Amino acid sequence: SSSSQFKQLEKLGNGTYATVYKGLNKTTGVYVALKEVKLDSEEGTPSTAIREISLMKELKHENIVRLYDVIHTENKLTLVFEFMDNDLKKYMDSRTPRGLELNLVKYFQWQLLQGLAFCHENKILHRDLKPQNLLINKRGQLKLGDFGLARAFGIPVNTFSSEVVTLWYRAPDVLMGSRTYSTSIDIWSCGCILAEMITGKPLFPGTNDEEQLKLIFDIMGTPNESLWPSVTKLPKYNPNIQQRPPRDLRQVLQPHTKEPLDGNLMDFLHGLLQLNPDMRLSAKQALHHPWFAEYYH
Amino acid sequence: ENPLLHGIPVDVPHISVDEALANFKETIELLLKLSGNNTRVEKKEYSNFYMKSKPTLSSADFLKRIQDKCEYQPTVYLVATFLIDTLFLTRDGNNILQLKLNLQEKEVHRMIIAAVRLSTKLLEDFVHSHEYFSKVCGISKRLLTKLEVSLLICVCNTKLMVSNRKLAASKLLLNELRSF
Ligand SMILES: Nc1ncnc2c1ncn2[C@@H]1O[C@H](COP(=O)(O)OP(=O)(O)OP(O)(O)=S)[C@@H](O)[C@H]1O
Ligand SMILES: [Mg+2]
Repeated sequence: SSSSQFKQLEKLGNGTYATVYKGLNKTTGVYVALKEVKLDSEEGTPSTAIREISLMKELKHENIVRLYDVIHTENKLTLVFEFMDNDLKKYMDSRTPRGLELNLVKYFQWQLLQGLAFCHENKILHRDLKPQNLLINKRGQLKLGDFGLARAFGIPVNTFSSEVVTLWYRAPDVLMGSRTYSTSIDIWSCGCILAEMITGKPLFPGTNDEEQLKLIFDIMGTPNESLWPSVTKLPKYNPNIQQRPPRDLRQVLQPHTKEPLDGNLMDFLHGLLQLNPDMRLSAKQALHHPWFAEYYH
Repeated sequence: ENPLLHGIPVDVPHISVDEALANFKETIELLLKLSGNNTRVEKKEYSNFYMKSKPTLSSADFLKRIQDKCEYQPTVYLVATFLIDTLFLTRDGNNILQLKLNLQEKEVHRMIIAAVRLSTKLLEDFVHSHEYFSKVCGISKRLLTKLEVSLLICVCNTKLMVSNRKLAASKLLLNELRSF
């Protein structure tokens, strides 16, 4: 620690709980990211920072942002992270176009899944995967960050929150009330993010829980009990509503990118965006999808 | 990967709240007694759990109140206990335990609260309010805050990622303290 240890610089961004500034280590000359958490003596220490701190001294991987230190000054907690140049949103915005070339996409998705596979290997769910939370640097490395909504699974936990994951990136089964998601939740997010990278546009820009489901089914068809029998269990599930078949994904996407969406890509995208939680690829098996063939032995 | 875990099945705990609350209290005493015999801000942040006056509610009864007013699951009190472990304990080259820092009963009371709320904040997607708990402990919510950051600061350099092994190590590290 030691506040004087870092010189604060320009604001790099903000989210719900924190404000991030570029920072410079006065000694080593190396740049950092200064995640500042407000500590109002009346509200308390945010559970996010606590989860972020605990989940980072243990999750070390080249595709997960590194936490270097945690400083406690006047009514403020600064989590000092390794410095990344962009997040995925800004990076894409800075190209605004605005979708990415398919080798960049494959290369960023690959790295997403690598970092993700590691989290899951460690029984950790991220629960907040979205471009703003995916940091990119000059070497082109991509790193998962923002582990504030993260949670260890496999353990007995009492309280519930189906209110995790920013809406645009939240899974149907969650929207419908599933309180027993595992890693499938993060995978859905990766599916959304993949689409967004290809087209430059969010896939399901919902403004509320119901509009989000509608947007999902418009494209993925409505829930099909033959393909997802356990769906009937979910509290906000409605059988009566009108059927609606999946659209051809290659067709909803291809318009928004000049790059040709091949079979592997689209298949790989269907595997990530499976309506049935249990049918979605795992990180590990996504990594081995033929679409990533050129990346292997 | 964390000394206090060195010697536990990376697979490896079905315990009841009484069983949970038991171990915690246990570890405290042992630590209090065994104490007798890595930076500045670290100790600086640790001055807090130390209350001058005598804890109005006996240590044991004090937890009885909290489990009543808060009614937690066993997990809570286990995690809670490991923080104490990880804070004060560590193994040596021969996997023999050792004492990192000295724990006193003058510091015990506030350290108790710290570990528990901090513990819950690790576990649950929803905990009690900052004043519901600040109340349950007859604590100024300003101190409560200072005692979360104090603990957190002191133990953050240890692996705090919650997992079944860390949950198990609570009860085990207890045994390894006694005899027989
Ligand atoms: N290490 C870093 N280097 C560069 N920019 C960063 C870094 N960490 C965070 N940022 C930027 O700051 C923003 C907020 O950081 P986060 O850690 O995501 O805070 P947050 O409030 O938890 O975000 P949420 O929960 O997604 S709204 C990010 O979206 C990034 O754009
Ligand atoms: Mg963010």
